[PDB]
Amino acid sequence: EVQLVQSGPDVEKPGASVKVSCKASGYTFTSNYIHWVRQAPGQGLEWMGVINPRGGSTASAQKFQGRITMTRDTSTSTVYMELSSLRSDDTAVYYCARGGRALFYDSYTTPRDGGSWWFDPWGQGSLVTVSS
Amino acid sequence: EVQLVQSGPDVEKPGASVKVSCKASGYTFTSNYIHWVRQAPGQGLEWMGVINPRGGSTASAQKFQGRITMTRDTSTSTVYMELSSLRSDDTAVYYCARGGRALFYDSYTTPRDGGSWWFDPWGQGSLVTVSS
Amino acid sequence: KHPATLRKYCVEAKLTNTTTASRCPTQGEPSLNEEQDKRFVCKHSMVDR
Amino acid sequence: KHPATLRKYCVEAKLTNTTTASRCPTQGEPSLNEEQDKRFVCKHSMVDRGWGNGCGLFGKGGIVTCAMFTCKKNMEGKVVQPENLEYTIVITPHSGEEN
Amino acid sequence: LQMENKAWLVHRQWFLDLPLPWLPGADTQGSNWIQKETLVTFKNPHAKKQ
Amino acid sequence: MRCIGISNRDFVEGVSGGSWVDIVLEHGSCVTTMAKNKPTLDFELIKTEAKHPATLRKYCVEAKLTNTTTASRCPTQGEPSLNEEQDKRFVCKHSMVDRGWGNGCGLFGKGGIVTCAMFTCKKNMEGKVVQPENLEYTIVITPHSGEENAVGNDTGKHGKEIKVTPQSSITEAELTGYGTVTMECSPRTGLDFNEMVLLQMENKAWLVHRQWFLDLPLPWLPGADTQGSNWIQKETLVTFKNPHAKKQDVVVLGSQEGAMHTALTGATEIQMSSGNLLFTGHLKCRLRMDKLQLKGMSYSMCTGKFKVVKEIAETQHGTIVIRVQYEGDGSPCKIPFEIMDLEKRHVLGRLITVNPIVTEKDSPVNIEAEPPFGDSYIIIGVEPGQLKLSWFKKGSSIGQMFETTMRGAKRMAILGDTAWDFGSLGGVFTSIGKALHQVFGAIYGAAFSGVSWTMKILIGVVITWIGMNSRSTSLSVSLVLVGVVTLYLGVMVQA
Amino acid sequence: DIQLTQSPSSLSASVGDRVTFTCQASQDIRKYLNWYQQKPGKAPKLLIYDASNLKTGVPSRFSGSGSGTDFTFTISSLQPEDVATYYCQQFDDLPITFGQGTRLQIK
Amino acid sequence: DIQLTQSPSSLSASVGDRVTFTCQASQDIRKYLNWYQQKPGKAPKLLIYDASNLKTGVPSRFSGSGSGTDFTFTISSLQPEDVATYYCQQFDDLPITFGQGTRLQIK
Amino acid sequence: SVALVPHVGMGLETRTETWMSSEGAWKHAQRIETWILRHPGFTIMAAILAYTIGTTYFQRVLIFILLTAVTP
Amino acid sequence: SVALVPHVGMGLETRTETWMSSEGAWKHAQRIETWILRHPGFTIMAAILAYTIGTTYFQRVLIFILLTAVTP
Amino acid sequence: SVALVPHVGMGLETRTETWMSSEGAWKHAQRIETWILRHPGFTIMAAILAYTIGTTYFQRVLIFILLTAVTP
Ligand SMILES: *[C@@H]1O[C@H](CO)[C@@H](O[C@@H]2O[C@H](CO)[C@@H](O)[C@H](O)[C@H]2NC(C)=O)[C@H](O)[C@H]1NC(C)=O
Ligand SMILES: *[C@@H]1O[C@H](CO)[C@@H](O[C@@H]2O[C@H](CO)[C@@H](O)[C@H](O)[C@H]2NC(C)=O)[C@H](O)[C@H]1NC(C)=O
Ligand SMILES: *[C@@H]1O[C@H](CO)[C@@H](O)[C@H](O)[C@H]1NC(C)=O
Ligand SMILES: *[C@@H]1O[C@H](CO)[C@@H](O)[C@H](O)[C@H]1NC(C)=O
Ligand SMILES: *[C@@H]1O[C@H](CO)[C@@H](O)[C@H](O)[C@H]1NC(C)=O
Repeated sequence: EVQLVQSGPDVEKPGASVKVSCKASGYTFTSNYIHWVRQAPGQGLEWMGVINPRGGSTASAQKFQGRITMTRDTSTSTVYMELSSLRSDDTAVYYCARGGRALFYDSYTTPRDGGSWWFDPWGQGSLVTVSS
Repeated sequence: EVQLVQSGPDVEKPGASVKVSCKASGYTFTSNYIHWVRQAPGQGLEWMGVINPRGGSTASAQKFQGRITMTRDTSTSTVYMELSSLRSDDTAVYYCARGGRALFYDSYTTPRDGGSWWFDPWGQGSLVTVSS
Repeated sequence: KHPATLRKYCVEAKLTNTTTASRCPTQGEPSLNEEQDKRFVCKHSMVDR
Repeated sequence: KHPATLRKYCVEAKLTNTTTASRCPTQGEPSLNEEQDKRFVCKHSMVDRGWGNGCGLFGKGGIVTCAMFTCKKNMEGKVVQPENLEYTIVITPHSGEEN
Repeated sequence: LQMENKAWLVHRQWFLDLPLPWLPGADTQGSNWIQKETLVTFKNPHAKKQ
Repeated sequence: MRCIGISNRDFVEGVSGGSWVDIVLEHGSCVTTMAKNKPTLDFELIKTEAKHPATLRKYCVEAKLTNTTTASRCPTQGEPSLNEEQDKRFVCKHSMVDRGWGNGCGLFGKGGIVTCAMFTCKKNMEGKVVQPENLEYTIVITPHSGEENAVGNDTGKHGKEIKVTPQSSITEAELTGYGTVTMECSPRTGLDFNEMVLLQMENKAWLVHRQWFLDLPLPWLPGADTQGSNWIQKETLVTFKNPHAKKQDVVVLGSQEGAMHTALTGATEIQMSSGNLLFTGHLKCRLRMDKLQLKGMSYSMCTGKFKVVKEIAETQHGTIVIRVQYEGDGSPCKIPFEIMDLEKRHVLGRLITVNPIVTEKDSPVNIEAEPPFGDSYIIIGVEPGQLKLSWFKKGSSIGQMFETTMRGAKRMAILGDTAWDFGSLGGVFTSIGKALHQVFGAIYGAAFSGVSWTMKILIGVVITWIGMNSRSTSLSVSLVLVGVVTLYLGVMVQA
Repeated sequence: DIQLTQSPSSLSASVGDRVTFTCQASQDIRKYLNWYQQKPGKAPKLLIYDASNLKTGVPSRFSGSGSGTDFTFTISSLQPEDVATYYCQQFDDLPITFGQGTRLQIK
Repeated sequence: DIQLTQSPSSLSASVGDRVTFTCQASQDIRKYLNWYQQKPGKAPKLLIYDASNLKTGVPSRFSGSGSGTDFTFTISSLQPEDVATYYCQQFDDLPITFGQGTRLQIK
Repeated sequence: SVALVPHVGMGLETRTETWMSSEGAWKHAQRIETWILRHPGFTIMAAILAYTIGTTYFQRVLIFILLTAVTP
Repeated sequence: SVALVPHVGMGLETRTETWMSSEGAWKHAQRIETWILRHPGFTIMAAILAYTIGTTYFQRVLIFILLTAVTP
Repeated sequence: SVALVPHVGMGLETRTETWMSSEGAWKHAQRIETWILRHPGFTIMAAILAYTIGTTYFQRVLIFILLTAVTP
């Protein structure tokens, strides 16, 4: 069905880097964008960034300047987020969903909306804990 | 005194990458080259590669084509070897000796002879085990 | 007896991971984060949008 | 109202990790593994080399230098379309009303 | 000049001047081929995706 | 030795006049001298140190503003005053805006206005000067003839590190045995200080001449600040916005460090952290050499069975070095070195090691020498003819003369009439050439200077065309002389 | 940026009540707004897209309105499975910003 | 590429004996050879550099000789602290290759 | 500012490269070539003025290259 | 650098003063006058060249003021 | 590519045959003859141009054989 599956929870060291997967099912994998959103437990939600599956452009917010990398595998229909320079503030739950798609590439807002940010297709959640 | 110190033994996953340090003491850190040599337990010695501290050129043998990276920190007088694409054959003891120095760069051979390969200054040894 | 290796030319090559990107009509010239490696080959062009 | 960001120029920059390398007199033009990133800035030059330097053959051998490029505050140049923009005009009449 | 099995003796300026991407002798963990306009070619049809 | 592969190296022949040879040496190159005896010395220049500078000027590069007062009087009665215009630490400007009953005053005019701002300074240019004393040149003079460890390695104690200052004199230096060498420097004819300004930014320094540095914008401040912050400028820095009619405002112009660097292009740079470590610049020695043995004549032609342990090793037009390893029972002797031609012996080379000598036992002694422009047999053994080596210096005679002419053109370039002093023992012709080129380059001194690369080559081609227009055989002292000096100067400058 | 303020921060109500939420934007976001529920430590669900539209599969007790900067979310009859943290979210101009959150407690 | 054969692979001798090792190279390595001991699982030590020279701090019972391709390492009097794995090593042409090894056993 | 008077023909040279190492010369030439390439109409106007005043060919070429170089 | 190409005749004007408010023009004129005052020999050389090539008076004055303005 | 610059008159010869052993020369001649045989109209055009420009007979023959050989 309309479904995404994430990876299991991970614990990493401060200053390391972590990689979270996001596998898709139920549709044509290049018909939607993938977007990554964090949530600290003592906080609400917070947007991390954006990847397009078709082609592979990315972007991210200013709070993650140079700390985040997004790749994919079109054959497995999977999106990889890699967060670098981990500190204790990065301990959070991570999320990834689907945007309605300006056909070619990312970040559009004028085609009538994205349509969710991010709770229709999204998955089950990846807890990431930065500790010693 | 005339001394090198390596890092502790490590165990990593297949396909991962490992980083081994080599810290110097007792001399002027840009007066010798640093060279990395492996030894499988059921085998003799085997040369991995070469870094220069002054400047930072590297090279390596054909058996490690594109799998090995060498950096340094001049302030801490330390040399880092990073072996990528780990497999079960990489489980070995690692060594970092020094060479007499063609002043500027590389693994020259005509200036007399390096003079050891590698057991005068070398250190205490880094065991690296690739396992699941 | 003793040669010294000066050069490597590649004769056959293969490609992978094949990323592409386009910004917008005349705002933005496109960027891509995997243009940072010189191991990737990259080219700008102009298409239509 | 709605601009779109087209360009970043760096104004102040700093350098780190400062690697460099030289081949030999006319065998080899030098390579360095951290030339792989375009984040590093790199340049070839030719200096001189001899046995004093240690190598041999006494030539004017090539050399490289490399540096990691980190950026300070920037120019954040933006463009606007000929929509998403409003002019505000106050039209006011005469005839009295002090203040 | 060594290919897969054979070798040839060619003079230096020609061999430097030749296309088919450059790479210097200190590769090992490099793959830093500073060329590739002579090799891999990019199709662009009439308007769309290249 | 300490001088191989450091190319642009200054060979010097001749000692005549008794012993005095005039040498001009600089930080970049080094000088190798020769004579019929008195073995070959190597003159490498290393660091200059100007010990006691004195601070003449502070330029502010980044500034900030505070307390931002401003005032306006009325339409044409009153021009405005403000009590914090009293300090020169505040920057102030009058302007005229407009005023009316909307503004409140009356009479509906274009009334004057002032604005004021306190001026605080960030990191500065700390420009200093030095007198033509309190400065020393350090010269390493090193001899040839053996001693392995490296025909390079200027680091190391084989050549003595002799200092010289203009408060000093004939510069007596001692070496191992033979090397009592007297050097008479003339440091006052060097860079010509009291026209120099060392200029220190946050980490770096530059050497720029004085009139330019005084003439530069980016506010003035004299050396006696410490309290003051009395910057008598600021029309070049902080700029005042005035929109169409109303209130004017203050604007910091920002750091001009990049614009500063773009200004001091074309100027030599210098590390200055530990007092001073001054670099590139030249000086002029006169060299007296009596006081010199050949490290013993006092020996024998050796027995035989030498051994090479090093390659052929050609450096830089002819200078080729060979490192031999004596084997045998030498009790240190000489080395029977020769550069011969083929059979029916026509021995023609030169040895620049003169009287090379083996040390105590096995130690790889090394020898440099110059073959002719072609085939040559370099031979070192004697009784069973022990060892020949073939060598082919590619070269030419005409190409060597043309390259020497290019060296002489580069000496007619960058180094001035000191390069007329760069030879020796000239008597009439060299002295009259130095005086003639002195007055000639004085006429082409300031005196058509201050121009860049492009404009120099353009003024060269226009003056060579107006010389080519050929009136009354003024075309020579016009066209050919001026075109040669302008083109061969313009394509060589801005290095 | 576009600061998005969500009000109030927490509420308690009984079953069957009508509850309204208000989100205010510092800029004009004319229709680009979304409303979400989040059950704590669970997989959450969209409620309202375009600030006026139901998602198919969402029951009809939810609604939203508002145009300029002030937006009102409304549950007609509060039900015991609707205890969640509720978020409003801008879509415009893309430093994409969420609301702070609104927790519910059943009386 | 340049191979290096070490012979023999293992030896046993009594205390005080004279033992010799032979290493053969496929190329000319004219003086570039080194001899090392290795105590098992320990920090090992250089014995001979340039195939003829002792290191200062090494006792005088060790020696080496040979020029062209065949090289001979020699312990004059075997001592019980000299049980180790002994290696010969080329330095020339730089795909730097070790010998296979030579283990010792005390009788 | 100190954008100009870029310490060029002052003298004071040495054997070694000074600050920008033959990059300022190519900087100057490339920026004036770029400015000619962006504004062709002024180049055409300068060519017309060179053809009108002067009228001996060398004078024409001289004042044309000067009016290309008169830009600040 | 961005020391030059100082965005001058691009267009885009308005009723209001733009950035330096008629200070850049006097900046340009005063620095070229200062550079003429420091280096009189090049001015004399330019005057001699103006008297030699051209030789109609207007052409002389034109190329003289140009060779005063050719400095970077 | 390396389709051309086929290392021909570089020097470096010896007594023995080098790589293609007098097959590359006949390769070159036969392919240009084949290309002339396939495209006669360009040959006629080259002949007309040879008859028009030049007009001394040797010059005609020279530029005709050249315009047959100008093909890449
Ligand atoms: C410009 O208009 C404002 C708004 O009307 C004026 O402020 C008013 O001044 C009158 C004077 O008696 C007061 O009664 C009002 O209460 C003021 N309005 C306020 C405070 O909102 C202002 O005075 C006018 N400007 C001038 C120079 O008169
Ligand atoms: C440059 O000179 C120095 C000083 O002579 C050389 O350092 C010496 O090297 C020998 C080699 O065996 C040592 O015995 C000395 O103890 C060293 N002197 C010291 C450490 O003060 C240096 O080797 C020379 N450079 C080269 C490339 O040979
Ligand atoms: C390229 O793609 C493969 C699978 O499609 C993936 O394993 C690999 O990591 C990708 N390369 C990079 C640099 O991400
Ligand atoms: C650069 O140097 C710092 C130490 O100053 C080190 O921590 C860092 O890893 C280095 N980075 C690279 C890319 O070498
Ligand atoms: C100016 O501002 C400073 C703040 O650092 C403070 O001393 C005071 O507010 C002002 N000083 C004056 C007006 O003298």
